Amino acid sequence: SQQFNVAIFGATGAVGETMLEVLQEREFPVDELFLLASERSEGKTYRFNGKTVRVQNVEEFDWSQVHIALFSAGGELSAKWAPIAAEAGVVVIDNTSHFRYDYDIPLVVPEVNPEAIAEFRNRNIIANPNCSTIQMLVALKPIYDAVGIERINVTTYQSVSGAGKAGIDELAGQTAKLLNGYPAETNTFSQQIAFNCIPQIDQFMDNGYTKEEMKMVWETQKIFNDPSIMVNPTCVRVPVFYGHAEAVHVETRAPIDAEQVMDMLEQTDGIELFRGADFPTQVRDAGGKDHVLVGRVRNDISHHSGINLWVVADNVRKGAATNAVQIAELLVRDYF
Amino acid sequence: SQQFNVAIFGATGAVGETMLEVLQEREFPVDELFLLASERSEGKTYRFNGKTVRVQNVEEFDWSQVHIALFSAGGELSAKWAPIAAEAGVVVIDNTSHFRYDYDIPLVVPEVNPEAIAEFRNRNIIANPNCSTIQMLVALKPIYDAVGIERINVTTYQSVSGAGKAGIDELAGQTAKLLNGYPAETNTFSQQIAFNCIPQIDQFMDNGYTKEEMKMVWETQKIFNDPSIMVNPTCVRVPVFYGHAEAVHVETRAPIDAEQVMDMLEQTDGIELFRGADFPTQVRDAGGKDHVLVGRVRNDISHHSGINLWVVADNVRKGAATNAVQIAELLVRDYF
Repeated sequence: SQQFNVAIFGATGAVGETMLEVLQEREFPVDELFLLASERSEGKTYRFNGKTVRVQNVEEFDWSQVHIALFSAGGELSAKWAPIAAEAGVVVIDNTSHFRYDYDIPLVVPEVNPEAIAEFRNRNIIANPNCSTIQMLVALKPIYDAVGIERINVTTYQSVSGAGKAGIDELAGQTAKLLNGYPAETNTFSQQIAFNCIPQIDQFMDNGYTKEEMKMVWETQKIFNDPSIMVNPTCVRVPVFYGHAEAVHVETRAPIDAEQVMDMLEQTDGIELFRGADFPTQVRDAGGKDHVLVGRVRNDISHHSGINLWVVADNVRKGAATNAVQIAELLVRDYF
Repeated sequence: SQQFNVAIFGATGAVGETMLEVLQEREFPVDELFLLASERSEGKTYRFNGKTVRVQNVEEFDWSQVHIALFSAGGELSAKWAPIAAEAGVVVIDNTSHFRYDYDIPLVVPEVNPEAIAEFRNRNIIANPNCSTIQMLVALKPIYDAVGIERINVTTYQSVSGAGKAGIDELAGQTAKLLNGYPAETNTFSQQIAFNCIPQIDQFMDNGYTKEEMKMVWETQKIFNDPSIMVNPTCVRVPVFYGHAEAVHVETRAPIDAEQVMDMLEQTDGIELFRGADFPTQVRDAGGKDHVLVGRVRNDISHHSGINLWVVADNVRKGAATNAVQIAELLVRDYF
């Protein structure tokens, strides 16, 4: 019956809005909820547990009112405001990339490295990993534990909702213009997205990979705490609204059969396994779900010790909001 | 200036219509062109080299009128009609999967194994390979010749046109209905395709891979004439109309840098290499092209001798009709 004051910073964004919904759905022990944003968003209303909560300016907010803050207002605002909330004694769970690679801040997937949460005392900050990494690592954890992983080839099928509402509107807007004869203009993306696949998520790096691809690499090795897992991504934007899917081709360190992995995955909490000719898809199975979906599990015929799988999740939920709320749950349970 | 009589069986399908256009565009030495189909689709006319050509019933066709036949009417009709055309002295180039794995029938990519065409004399039949395989092998051939290839990881981004006009109608259909509030009806694919990705093309095999996936394995091995090249595909249907893309992660037998592979490909005819922050996509670069497009060429950071690339082509053109017309060119040049 111990209750906590909770702030959500970025309350008017898809993830901030979903964090509220997930807090409500998972019946988090909240005494008071504060909703924070910039000045323009100030005065907007949302319902939490039956009561209207008003969005207030972060500039005017007294951080001492709060035990835990869930941040999802973009990297700039997290860099600016997280140290301030943390200085005030608030534990920040940060859904941006900003603190992920900072040497002493933990990067947590609760199904994977929940021990790392203990390192919240270093800076009063816990980093929430990238959506693609979260879902891949949840699916691969059982395999990693049983037999180890030497190398991951992964290609992604990423929805436009990763580029926020500017991406969603570009998809829906381009698609209507094209269908009704009008030309489609590009702004959020460098090429047309409607009825197209763009093999670029974020800017390029010196090595040919993009930042999104480089994030799956670095965040994987940090989270598994293993600088010897090799990760080889190609990240692609696809004309899908919500959910990300991944084709994962892994090389294990010891041999294991698809039947064993399927049994493990089925027994692991947070994983829904689809067998045989059934498999999850973004539109059909992923939308609105808090867990990770897998199918197409099979032995790699090209390698002595390989496993192939197909991984799907809702990138706004498990890929962000829900992962953060799950960190919060374990934080209050074991540290408060 | 020697001219040949050419038949197209399956003249009213997208590939058969494209075969006609390609024969014209490439100025193939045709004397008479015959267009063949069923009884239902007949009396229809097409323009070819400024002449009007009438579609006739295959059942009533005298095959002795023709030197070469291009087949794209489906596997069942090829099994029926190809042996008939062959016994009459016609050389059949078959764009179906039916004959591709017959030991006595050559499976040909003219950029890759042009010498196999000689095997046409076994049964008067040459097989045209799968579209996804064609574009992959054109891209990998120069790498294969330089340093060899031990293993390929590939995942595909495959357009609905791979499923004929039924697939196109289903995509254009569902997309319209959903943007106007009506539910999606799935009549063709195993799941909704509009705004979705489906990690299944063709029937599931007992090893867990789909037939499309096994084609990429077996046809690659046959065409490179190498049972030791390991191929690991995941084939995914995407909400795109024309062109196939592939994310290709190859392991070479000797180290090679991305700078050398890029130089080779750019110097290879039939390949358009995209450097830097430029890359080909389906909608923007693939549609209407007869060649293979590649970008994102970069060293694989996860492996000592790995190269990653992005490969795109028009599946109806270089992935079908164009490849078939290129076989026919070498056939008349070197064997007639």
